[PDB]
Amino acid sequence: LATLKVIGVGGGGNNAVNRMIDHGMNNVEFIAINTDGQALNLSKAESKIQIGEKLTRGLGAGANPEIGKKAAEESREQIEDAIQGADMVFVTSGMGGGTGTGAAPVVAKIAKEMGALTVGVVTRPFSFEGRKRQTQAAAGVEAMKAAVDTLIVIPNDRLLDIVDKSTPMMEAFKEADNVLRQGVQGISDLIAVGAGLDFADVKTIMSNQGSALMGIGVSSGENRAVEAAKKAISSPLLETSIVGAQGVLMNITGGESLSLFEAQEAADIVQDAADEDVNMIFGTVINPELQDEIVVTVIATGFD
Ligand SMILES: Nc1nc2c(ncn2[C@@H]2O[C@H](COP(=O)(O)OP(=O)(O)O)[C@@H](O)[C@H]2O)c(=O)[nH]1
Repeated sequence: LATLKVIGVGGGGNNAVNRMIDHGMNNVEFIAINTDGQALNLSKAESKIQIGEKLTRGLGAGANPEIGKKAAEESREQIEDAIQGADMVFVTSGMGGGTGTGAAPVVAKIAKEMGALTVGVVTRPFSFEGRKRQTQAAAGVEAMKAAVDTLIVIPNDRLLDIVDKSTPMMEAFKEADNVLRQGVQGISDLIAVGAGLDFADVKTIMSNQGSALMGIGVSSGENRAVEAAKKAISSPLLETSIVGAQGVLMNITGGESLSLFEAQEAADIVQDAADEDVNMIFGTVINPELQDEIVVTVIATGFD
């Protein structure tokens, strides 16, 4: 086994967790974290932790990371016992808020302290949200880098091209929750069901690496594997030059038709796009609910 815990920190972070529940992830345990008592109620997670009750009285962090920072420090023990037993902890949050920007780095440090492989999956706010949010988020990012083994950062502006253009600003973060689900699912599924690798290989590629890029490719057809890999390494989601990688993790999820030769033909594509001296590790995830559709996920770490 491997105990995989996903911890949502903040408003958007918890919205992502709900989205993961409704999507039907099962290899993972979900924790909700917020200084907002009301929004925490709306968490579909099995475990909810109110933080900083004596400091904020359950009313939200008012968009100041500093408040979120001590709120988590004040409730360290409750965080500590939630993270308990986890071989690996995902911290997912939106950067630029209060509870998220401030507390998530704390949640990450505690988890990494306890000896869990700690991966952060976060977003940069939209550009239109303003300079304050931007700066607050940049500080939020950097804080996380020092608190996690591996940080995945997804700018919301990079999703703006795949937003409908017929979308209210209320629904504007439904693509962020989606990618956050994919970010977590792509890795977690590799550990649980994946063949061809195992948890110890993932710890090697991911411990103390720093920033990581993620790319996803979906395809079906005669040479579906190659096309799916080709989409993943040319995905919009990353600043494209994965070539800087000193580590690559690959998830090829498919149906029962998915063969080894197909996997390899897709693994070769990714390897040719990265440094020749890259430590590549990849695995096969079987989802029988798929017939011909294949999903390739690459996480490039170790840079730089
Ligand atoms: N994934 C996701 N991100 C969000 C959502 N709402 C807001 N965000 C992003 O997260 C940032 C604010 O985080 P939020 O959770 O709302 O604030 P906090 O609870 O005080 O930490 C904003 O700048 C948004 O870019 C959401 O529902 N889902």
